[PDB]
Amino acid sequence: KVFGRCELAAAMKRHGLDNYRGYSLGNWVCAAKFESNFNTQATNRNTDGSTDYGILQINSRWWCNDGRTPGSRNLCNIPCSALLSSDITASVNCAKKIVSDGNGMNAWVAWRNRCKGTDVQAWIRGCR
Ligand SMILES: [Cl-]
Repeated sequence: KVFGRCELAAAMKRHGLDNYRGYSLGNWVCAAKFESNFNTQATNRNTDGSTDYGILQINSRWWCNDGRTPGSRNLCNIPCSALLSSDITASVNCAKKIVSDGNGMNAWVAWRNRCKGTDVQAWIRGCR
């Protein structure tokens, strides 16, 4: 599923991300835009052999099991395919664990380079 901007903002809010660990909703929408273009089915391979999955591009090195990342962990205790569902619950729950791990949203390189320090509220402006 390819979300619309305001549609995703609403789903993220219902699932508890607005000001989760101090990050307003616009931060999460901006992050999803540049990680996945709002597409739940986005995948991208990393040079180390891991893969990033879903609307927030969660990495199989640490967070989910895809059966093809040797020496990896599965800290969210899910198959990586669950992060590709049209239902974003698994992605959101795993993202909350990531953002609580000490580096905040700097765990997402696209957030650090394209969202951090910008007017991220613009990503939710106009939304009901
Ligand atoms: Cl933080």
